Amino acid sequence: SAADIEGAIEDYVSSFSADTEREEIGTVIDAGDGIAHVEGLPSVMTQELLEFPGGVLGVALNLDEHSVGAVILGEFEKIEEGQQVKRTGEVLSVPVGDAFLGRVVNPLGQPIDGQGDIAAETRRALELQAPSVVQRQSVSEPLQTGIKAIDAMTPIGRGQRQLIIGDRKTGKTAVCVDTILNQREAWLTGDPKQQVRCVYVAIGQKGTTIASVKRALEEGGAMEYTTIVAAPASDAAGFKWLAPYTGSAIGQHWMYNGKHVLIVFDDLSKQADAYRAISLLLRRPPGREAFPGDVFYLHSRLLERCAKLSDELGGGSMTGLPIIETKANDISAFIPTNVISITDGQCFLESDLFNQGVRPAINVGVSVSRVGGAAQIKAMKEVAGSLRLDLSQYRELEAFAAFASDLDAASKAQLDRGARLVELLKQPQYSPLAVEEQVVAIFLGTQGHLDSVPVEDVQRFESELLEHVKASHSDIFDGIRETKKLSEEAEEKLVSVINEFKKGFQASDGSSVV
Amino acid sequence: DGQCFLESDLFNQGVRPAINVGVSVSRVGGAAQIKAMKEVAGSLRLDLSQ
Amino acid sequence: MTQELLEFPGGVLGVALNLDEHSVGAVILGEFEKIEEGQQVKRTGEVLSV
Amino acid sequence: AQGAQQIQLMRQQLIRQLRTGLGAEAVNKAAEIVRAHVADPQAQSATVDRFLSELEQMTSRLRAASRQSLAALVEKFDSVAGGLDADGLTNLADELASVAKLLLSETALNKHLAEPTDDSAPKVRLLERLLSDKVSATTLDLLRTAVSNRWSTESNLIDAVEHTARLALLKRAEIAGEVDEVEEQLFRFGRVLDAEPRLSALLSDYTTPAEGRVALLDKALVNQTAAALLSQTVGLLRGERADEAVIDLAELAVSRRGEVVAHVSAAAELSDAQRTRLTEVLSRIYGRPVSVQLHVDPELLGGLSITVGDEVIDGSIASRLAAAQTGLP
Amino acid sequence: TAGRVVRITGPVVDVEFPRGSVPELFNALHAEITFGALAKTLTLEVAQHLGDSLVRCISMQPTDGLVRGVEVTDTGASISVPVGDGVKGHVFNALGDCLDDPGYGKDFEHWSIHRKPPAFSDLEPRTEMLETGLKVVDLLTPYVRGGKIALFGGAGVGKTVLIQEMINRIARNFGGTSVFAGVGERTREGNDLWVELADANVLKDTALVFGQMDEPPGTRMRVALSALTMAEFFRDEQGQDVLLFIDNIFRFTQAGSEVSTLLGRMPSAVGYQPTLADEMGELQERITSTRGRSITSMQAVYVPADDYTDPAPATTFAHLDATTELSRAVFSKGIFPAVDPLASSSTILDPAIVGDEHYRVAQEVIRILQRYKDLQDIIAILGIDELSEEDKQLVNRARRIERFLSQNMMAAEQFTGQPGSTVPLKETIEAFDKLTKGEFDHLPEQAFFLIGGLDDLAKKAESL
Amino acid sequence: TAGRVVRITGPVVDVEFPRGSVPELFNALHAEITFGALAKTLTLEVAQHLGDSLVRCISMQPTDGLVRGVEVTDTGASISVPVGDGVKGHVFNALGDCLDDPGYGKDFEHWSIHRKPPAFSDLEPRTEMLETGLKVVDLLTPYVRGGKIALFGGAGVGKTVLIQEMINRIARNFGGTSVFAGVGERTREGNDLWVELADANVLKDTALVFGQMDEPPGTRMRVALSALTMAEFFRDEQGQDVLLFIDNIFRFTQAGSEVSTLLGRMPSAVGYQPTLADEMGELQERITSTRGRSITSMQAVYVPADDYTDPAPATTFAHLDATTELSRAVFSKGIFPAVDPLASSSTILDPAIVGDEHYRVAQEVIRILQRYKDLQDIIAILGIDELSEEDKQLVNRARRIERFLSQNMMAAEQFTGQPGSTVPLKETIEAFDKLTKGEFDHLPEQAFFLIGGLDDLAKKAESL
Amino acid sequence: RAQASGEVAQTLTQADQQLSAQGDQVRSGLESSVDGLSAKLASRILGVDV
Ligand SMILES: Nc1ncnc2c1ncn2[C@@H]1O[C@H](COP(=O)(O)OP(=O)(O)OP(=O)(O)O)[C@@H](O)[C@H]1O
Ligand SMILES: [Mg+2]
Repeated sequence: SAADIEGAIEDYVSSFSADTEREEIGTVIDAGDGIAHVEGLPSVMTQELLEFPGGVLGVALNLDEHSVGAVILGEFEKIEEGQQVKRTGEVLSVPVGDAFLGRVVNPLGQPIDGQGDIAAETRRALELQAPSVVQRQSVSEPLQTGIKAIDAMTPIGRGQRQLIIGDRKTGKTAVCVDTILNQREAWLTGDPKQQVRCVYVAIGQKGTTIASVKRALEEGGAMEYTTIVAAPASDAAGFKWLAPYTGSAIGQHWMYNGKHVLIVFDDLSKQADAYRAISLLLRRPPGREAFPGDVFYLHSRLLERCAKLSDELGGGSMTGLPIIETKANDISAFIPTNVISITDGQCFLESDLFNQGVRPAINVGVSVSRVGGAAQIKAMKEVAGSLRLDLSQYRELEAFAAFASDLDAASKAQLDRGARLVELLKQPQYSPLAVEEQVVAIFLGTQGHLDSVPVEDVQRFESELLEHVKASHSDIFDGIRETKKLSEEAEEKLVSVINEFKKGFQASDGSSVV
Repeated sequence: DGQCFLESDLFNQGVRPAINVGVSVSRVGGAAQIKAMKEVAGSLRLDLSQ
Repeated sequence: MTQELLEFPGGVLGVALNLDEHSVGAVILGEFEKIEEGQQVKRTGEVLSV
Repeated sequence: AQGAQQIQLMRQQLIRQLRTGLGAEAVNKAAEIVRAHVADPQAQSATVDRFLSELEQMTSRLRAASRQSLAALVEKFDSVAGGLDADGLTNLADELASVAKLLLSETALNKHLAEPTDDSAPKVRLLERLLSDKVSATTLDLLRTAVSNRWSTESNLIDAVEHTARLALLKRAEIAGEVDEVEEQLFRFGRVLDAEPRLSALLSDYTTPAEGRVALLDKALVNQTAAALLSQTVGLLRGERADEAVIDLAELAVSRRGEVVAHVSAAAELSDAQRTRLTEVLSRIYGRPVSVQLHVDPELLGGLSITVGDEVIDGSIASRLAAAQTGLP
Repeated sequence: TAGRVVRITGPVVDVEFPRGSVPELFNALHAEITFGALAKTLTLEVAQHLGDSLVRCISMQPTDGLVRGVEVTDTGASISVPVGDGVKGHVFNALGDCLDDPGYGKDFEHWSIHRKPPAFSDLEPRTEMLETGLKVVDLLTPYVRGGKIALFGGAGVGKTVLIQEMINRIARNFGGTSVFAGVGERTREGNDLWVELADANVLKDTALVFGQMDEPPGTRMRVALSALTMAEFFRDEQGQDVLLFIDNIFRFTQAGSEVSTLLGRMPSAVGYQPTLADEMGELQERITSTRGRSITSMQAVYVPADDYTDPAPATTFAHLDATTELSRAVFSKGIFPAVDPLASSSTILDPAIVGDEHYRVAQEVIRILQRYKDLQDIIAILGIDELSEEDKQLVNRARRIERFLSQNMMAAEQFTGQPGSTVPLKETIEAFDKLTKGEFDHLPEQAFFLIGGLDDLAKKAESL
Repeated sequence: TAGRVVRITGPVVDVEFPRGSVPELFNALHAEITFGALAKTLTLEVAQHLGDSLVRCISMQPTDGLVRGVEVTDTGASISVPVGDGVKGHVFNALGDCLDDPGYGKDFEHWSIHRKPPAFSDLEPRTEMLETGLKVVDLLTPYVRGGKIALFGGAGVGKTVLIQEMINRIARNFGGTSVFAGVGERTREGNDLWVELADANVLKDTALVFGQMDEPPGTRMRVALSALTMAEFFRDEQGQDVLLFIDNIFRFTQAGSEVSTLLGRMPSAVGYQPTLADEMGELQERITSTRGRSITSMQAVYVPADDYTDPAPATTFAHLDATTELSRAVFSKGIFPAVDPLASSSTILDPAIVGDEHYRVAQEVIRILQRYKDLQDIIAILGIDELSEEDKQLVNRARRIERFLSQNMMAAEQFTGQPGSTVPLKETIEAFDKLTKGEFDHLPEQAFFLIGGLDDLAKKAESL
Repeated sequence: RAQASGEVAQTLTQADQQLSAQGDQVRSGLESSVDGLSAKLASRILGVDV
């Protein structure tokens, strides 16, 4: 250990050299609440990283006739009037590379997990332009979330932008963490075409919450391929403002190299809440809900960097899963209204469904994916196309639950079916299903094998069936996986094994089945 | 330290002084009463709110 | 005069609302697109009238 | 496996903070070694020579309208000065300062006088009535242009009159052949009043009566040009810091000559050869004649530092120590 | 001679100019961004004169990397789009620069997007009806030649297919042209549209202008005027009838409000710009018929909070003359083009403009479909047998009516292979008059799906 | 050398300093007031640098009597308060001066109020449950030992009695050290707490810092940090486990909102400072617990206008692991402690931690009460007999669950006369498991109201 | 899981002891290395031989 300890310092000494190069200077005139006004710096450029002598950084977000308004990224206390401010020749830029996999980094690509320094592969500006209409491709291949309620009713294709919009403590973080955990079965196969990479941008989380998510990912092995960009609430407004662009840069580097990426913004509401602070402090003119005018351009220029690239650009993709925290379920507020119009789809989580026992609590019928069936494998299209119709018929008939005996038989059957499909879409956290398994799960429902199982047992029946089929009849899952289609022969054998199992299954009332 | 919320809809329907027993409260409570009233009225507000 | 009708070189008319100590804030009638800095503005001598 | 990676990363953190503390001790011992080396005058001479040779190898506040009007007013002052004389310039500066005081006090007059118009003739007449008997006619001829032109704010008219009086006094200094002495004394007083924050802050008396500040200057602080300039400036200071005002006086003096002032920092005063070499090198770098205001200080031991305009070229034991100390792993 | 940037606050940029060179407002100015990673020729649109030779401008592209004092050159004219027959088949940004082939179109004649609407004396004094030939459109919601049609679409309800259909309609029946103003377009669905229209081979008859969400609100605002200026060239000079699609107009209002806030103007009511109605009119009052040729428009219109009283949708609905609404509840039946006959409406369906027979037939169709839309509750909860003989005698006609509103249309020609039918107006009226009176009860429902008129109804029924 | 006051406006003061002597941000400045009974040394905290060597400061003490031009001396350091074992058993103000015994703390080690929160490397997620003995808390919103607990609630809904009861339950048996921050809290309840802790002798292990609402915004802001720095000393420098109570944390932000407009910050939404989230995070992140040394935070959060959408509560929600959530609706029904069981939440309530036996019952209770709130609108107008037999049975169970969640708290003796009760966790789970499955539908609805457990439930049912 | 957790805790304690001993031993030599590193850095910081 001593040898390398001494050798590193020896090489550092050897590589040291003069900083004689002339540079421009400014001086702080005002400082307060995270903003510093710097006079001078005539050649400064917008978004340029300024450096203050205590080792502090600024963004130079506002230029006036005689002053530069710089948001301070950290340790604001150390700034004072009269401090010599130097300008770097560089716009906001962050390192990128595969070394970030498994690391927690601040919005400047510096490690905050307390592990070693990250081996930077390249550096990218935080504000490069998005892939244009001509560079992109149709979103034709799925981003399996492992959530039955999503992959079957509001599917996500890699290259899509799907909003997890909901109240607090309604399962948003849970859903996106399950999305990240599900990708391991793809990662373990070293095929970059299957292999998804992930970036969990934590904006305004408390440190222990980011640590809980990190522990939930480690418990699932996701840290082999997941990065966290952490702007904890402890850190300045600027860090909360730049965390999503740092994550987007880390993901864009992988995307343009031809990898597939999954970006979770948690939460963009606090991204907007931080840009509002920065803007109001800079005395920019306010608008609705006190946000600045460009608060849409804030999020669009972020989410629109998610794309699926053409074959000419390696075919990569970056899949955005932005989360937003609505207040009293007002999806009509400003920032929700913006992101609902920027994103391709919306997985509306609602607290009532959450308390009614419907978890992951996606309010189907209101949730949508404008991409549609293109984000599904043929087997899932075939099996789940009827699911939305059946659940809408149930959403109508549910008012007649009190009168199930008077209801007409043809729709009595639909009510009994809908209740079991609802139970079928229930799913516990951190237990994402592979597509091969949830194809069969939805097949149990839409093809009517659950119709004789008592409602209260559905969740267990499925959980037992998939455990039997997974262990004893793997050829079914192998077929669905390797051919992406539920062939007729595998359907018939699946029905045969479903009835094989259903004779042994026992329900709460001890009754038999079929 | 407490509220005597006089509802107009109680005042009109004959309940005068019109204290809305449910929202009204005195957080010092029994310490602001003589022992006799603490005996006889120890839980009157909760009984009337229920 | 206040509420005087001022003519701007593009044939445009405006109403002199806010007579400041040294300036005259006017509401432009018609194509304000044709109005710009440095343009000579002159009096019609007529209060806002048709 | 989590435990295995955990122990490996604990080892890595151990060696990392080992390297960090070792580098810190190394840079601190190097700091002590170089701070001992810097004691010799020959070593300082070598450092300044190395930096100078390396370098050898290598109105604004005002807006557009006021900017143009001030340029034109100076263009007419050029014509006035072409016929002026020292004795006349002495009175010109004082009368311009007097009218500056008038406009600074009778604000109601000033707001009308600064009115932006092309047909400024009435304003001129307002001046002609008010001043024609109070001050000499040449001052009126120049204030005619000062008033006729356009100003972005009522403050810039006073600013332009003060600037014109300052230019007239500086022109008296230049014709008398004191161009160098006046600049030297202006920088002397600049550094003095920047180092004496009690009397200098007391000089920014625009809340107090000005004649007190004038008499304070006369008592405390010399070529009559610099004294007149300082007294005029403190009389027309208008809330600006006295030190930053006198340094702006010196900047304007050297820029009127055509040069620009480059502030220099070093451990000790170098010989004339170093001064001339540095001036020629800076002129080569920035393409202008230059003057060096050497603000020597021991804290910035070693090397040589220069700042001109809003740019720096800095070499010193302290700055390079900061560079070495911040690079540790 | 040229100006200098002196202040930058996001998309807003202040440019100082010499005394005599100040540009008139709504002029386009060019500026440099030289930092390599972000190098650009930044475009600025003059919004205000701040006084003292200083102009407040709103940037068309991200200002990141701008420098104070950088040179700004006045072009002497507003944002100007290339116009001609050459813009058909290509996709443009709001500034008139081609995406598919950079530098294309720069040789064409350029028209300033800021131009006044037709003079009062040039307008048409009466509302002519657009014989597009779609049964449901022609009967229930007759479009207006020179009017505007709200298009309440959705996910997977055939909006893009109806767009392709109307493009083919105008391009083949009227010999016209189409311009697609994508205001605030999602880049993904914009590329989807590009490749779908290229596959349908209708792109050759369409000019697309995409103000992408990537961009500051300046271009998301001005792109509607860009496309409308291409349409105004096709109307005024080449004498064609045009169909201007706008998706989405509410995002034009939104971008206008964002620009208003950026420039520092006090917000109005709910938070829109004070000039809301003035610029919405500047856009809408310009889509009209002149000298026998017209620009019709289909405007996809968001409605925030589903509140039809919010200033933005209220101001939008003050102009547009018809409302087509697509429903999943109808698409899922196989009833293409899926226009909901009951939610949809038109201001021309009055016996003064359309003939009295047309009005009567449409009102009877609406009555029957209203009865059926009320009875579907019984149909689902109690079954058809719960209905009386007269209610079943009605439902039997209603099913076939709603089927007959479907049409084999030129957009389906891409997939079914069968050619798209154009149904004359008189034949549509004389078909639904007989169908409502029950003259075709004996035919099965399958006979009415996706059939182009009454003679085609017979051709299908007699062979089935 | 020293400075001088230039401008005074409310509690905010502006102070000019020589060029090089300007104090750093958050330094403590001292200035004398020399009038009569108001004569005092005045502490100001440097909030901003305004340029021209001016600095804007917030007065920790009322500015009445302050004079322009008076001398101001910088401490050279921030506000510092005593830390050590000796501060236990004593009462302090935000400035660190003892209210009980003036001059007591002036020989202690003094720690700056301001310090950075621990690094993300020092943080681990806590999962140990804290048993309080309150049915609603232990079942539906269980607390975390070492976590950040909170008691949200509008005005008057009982936050103070609940927080004092949690003190009586935790700090009594807790073996470590306790700190109580009174932030903008009533002085009367602070004295009731002081004398109650003195009577229970818990005071020997409790350090109290009071910045009551009679105090100006500066001290209402910095009192939370002054208590938190004592908590952080007990955490970091001694390792002895800590409890940190805070009533009311909202006031910390509120005080800032009072000074923001004087500090020249433009106001945001409904009227908070723009720094809201930054200040609240800089405070809350410090309250966290590093590995191997715990702080069990218990902070009551005021909810303006009962609107849980107000930016302050909405931002506070993020920093908490368990959120008991009081509401005026539950309070009006006499269901004191008035916890809304559906709003309240906890991160620990997972079967992996609390056990399936607990999770099942909690989720069943939440499901029943959610269905009850969904059905109340029907019940109020249509009636109970109009429901299904199953919905009606669920309603009769929900009405009883509501009232069994109520509990006779010890601190609520003065509210109820009767003594308080502690219900073990096992008995809570058993009781609510019986309730949800109907094993008590035969008891009168009133028997569950304000009763501590199953034995007391039986005794009260047999008393009716 | 509990058995492996015990193994991990044992690994952590072994790390603590091993790294304490290694830190002392390596700092013993680092004290010497520091003199030469500082001597060379004195030349690099000065930009000339010292
Ligand atoms: N699919 C699920 N099944 C069962 N429980 C769930 C599920 N999803 C979430 N939960 C429960 O909800 C809580 C977590 O909610 P979550 O953290 O997703 O909310 P959130 O959107 O992150 O809110 P915030 O971001 O404000 O913390 C936990 O108690 C967890 O057990
Ligand atoms: Mg979350």
